[PDB]
Amino acid sequence: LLRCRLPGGVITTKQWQAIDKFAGENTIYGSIRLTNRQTFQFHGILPVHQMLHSVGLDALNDMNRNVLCTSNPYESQLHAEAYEWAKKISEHLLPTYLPRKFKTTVVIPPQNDIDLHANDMNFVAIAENGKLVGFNLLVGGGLSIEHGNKKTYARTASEFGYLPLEHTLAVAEAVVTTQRDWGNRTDRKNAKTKYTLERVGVETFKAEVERRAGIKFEPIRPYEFTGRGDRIGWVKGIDDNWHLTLFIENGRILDYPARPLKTGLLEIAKIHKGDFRITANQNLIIAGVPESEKAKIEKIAKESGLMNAVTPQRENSMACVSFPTCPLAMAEAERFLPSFIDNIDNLMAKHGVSDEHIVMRVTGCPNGCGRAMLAEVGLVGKAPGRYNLHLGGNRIGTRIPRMYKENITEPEILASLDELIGRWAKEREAGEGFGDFTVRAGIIRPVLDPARDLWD
Ligand code: SRM
Ligand code: SF4
Ligand SMILES: [K+]
Repeated sequence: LLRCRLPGGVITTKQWQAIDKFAGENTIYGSIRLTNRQTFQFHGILPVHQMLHSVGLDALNDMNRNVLCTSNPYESQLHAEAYEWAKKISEHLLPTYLPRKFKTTVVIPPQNDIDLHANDMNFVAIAENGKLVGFNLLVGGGLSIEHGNKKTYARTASEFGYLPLEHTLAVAEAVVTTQRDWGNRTDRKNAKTKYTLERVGVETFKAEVERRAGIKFEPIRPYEFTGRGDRIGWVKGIDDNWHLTLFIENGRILDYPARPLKTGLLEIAKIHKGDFRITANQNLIIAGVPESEKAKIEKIAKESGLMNAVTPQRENSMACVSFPTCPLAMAEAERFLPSFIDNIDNLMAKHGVSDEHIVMRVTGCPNGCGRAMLAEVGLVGKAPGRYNLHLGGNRIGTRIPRMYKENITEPEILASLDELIGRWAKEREAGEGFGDFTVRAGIIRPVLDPARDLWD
């Protein structure tokens, strides 16, 4: 169980070659697993740190987790600055004992690929003339719950206000320390920032942060999100550069018969001029490809099976690791997803909505690593082959889905979705997402204030 610290998911080809060798020669599984926090994991290590240190990498007493940063912004020029900040915040937070783990992100609107609402502290980038001027601060998200425990809940992050770029580190430090001091001491299931906020009140927490940071928050600056998915395929970057995002099912990199994904990426790493970017959706970006090099890269990716076409549905689906390695797993997630989506693909076709997508996620237990508590349709593992079915989130990930059915099997889940997708296909307004539709049509009540109305 080794996971590397890699702010913003940026990894060089020199580092990639080193981790590729290790994975193949020194682990039981022989795979590289991309995580939804923009980093990677080895499974079944039979020296790991010596290998990491040799290529300038380190593995994380420390309660901090990998700092995320939007991987492929529409305004491509903004990535460099945003990434510099994610790296500075990461280094700033490097070892104070936090009550529970603390998660941070740097977001570039209109993309919410990093799923800000699942994190403790989020810096939403505000730019003026292609340059960052400051950040809107949102605090308090977290998705972990305990089955049947109405004292636990998934919570979205709350807006605090805007801060100029110069106050970033002082503000980051103030949020961390306030949480460290005010976090619950008796209980660990109630130590997370989301619980502290609900206990003391957002304004109380905000006031202490301003006091500690020595600033006063300005009113929030306008921002909107349009989606959370990756931009699969080729997109034009800045200058004569291009970015190729490869869809990797479950982020599982291994050589399969007829699809040598691992060898393919190694061959690309050997000729690639730039670096790679691991996304929050468990995919990989071959970044900074000069136009002249496009054909060489695509040839390898094509031959290796890395560019095999899948439906928009599959591109917007996700699952956590779960079995066989997770010791806390209740139901299959990663190993269940491929065939489950084969079934969903058929239902979408049956109803004439094959070009559409529903943000669908499977998490193996309520800890919520697969981020099902921010999905339009979320499945939460309860027992072998059984899940709680949640409905009602939205495409952008700003609403928690309420439990619709409890402890049901795949056939029961499919039967319910066949009916609902059928209704959505016929009764939806123009451009209306599935989650919003279930709420509008009265199929499920929305969750308007999680700490108080998540549980029926
Ligand atoms: C690999 C990954 C899932 C994936 O398929 O991508 C994952 C895998 C594990 N997570 Fe996580 N978590 C992953 C993202 C998250 C997320 C989502 C996110 O951060 O974007 C969450 C939900 C958001 C949240 O924290 O509220 C999440 C909430 C947890 C929790 C519940 C924490 C809590 O506040 O209660 C645990 C259990 C714990 O810490 O006690 C945990 C525990 C674990 C462990 C380490 C199990 C353990 O403690 O022994 C899992 C290892 C499985 C394995 O064999 O590899 N993981 N986990 C993600 C690794 C990210 C990373 O590089 O750090
Ligand atoms: S949600 Fe549960 S089963 Fe899935 S990786 Fe996290 S801890 Fe393991
Ligand atoms: K993926």
